[PDB]
Amino acid sequence: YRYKYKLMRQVRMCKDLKHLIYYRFNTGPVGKGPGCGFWAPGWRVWLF
RNA sequence: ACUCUGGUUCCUCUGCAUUUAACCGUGAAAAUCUUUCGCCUUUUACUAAAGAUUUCCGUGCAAAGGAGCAUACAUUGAGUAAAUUUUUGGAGUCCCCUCGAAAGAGCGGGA
Ligand SMILES: [Mg+2]
Repeated sequence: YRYKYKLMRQVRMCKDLKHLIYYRFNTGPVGKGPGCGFWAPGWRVWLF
């Protein structure tokens, strides 16, 4: 971000996808904490 | 009877994918310029909207050439195989009057 502050656009978007993914992932007995490994949405952002 | 060609899979070149309601992309970046908002003692890197252009990751089809695999001649464009009322298994023949040298023609007449 130091060398390209517009990259805050993608930083925000991966923060937004994490909330999207986690709150559907962490449902029922699956609690808070590590293990949410659905890496594909976040990966795509950085390829674009 | 004519000329027309082996299937598949892959590589690469060339051309085209504008009458967009909308869509070569059921996905989604970056830049430049112009303008308008917000940061700010400046510039860069920025905010977030508009308009105009670019680059980049990709897409489709046609056509040509080549490279691998196992193997088949047909088949495309041009063009093949019924004696019972309505058609293709005979209601057909023959003979007088008329106009005209000539040969036909009248819902002509007769067997
Ligand atoms: Mg100065």
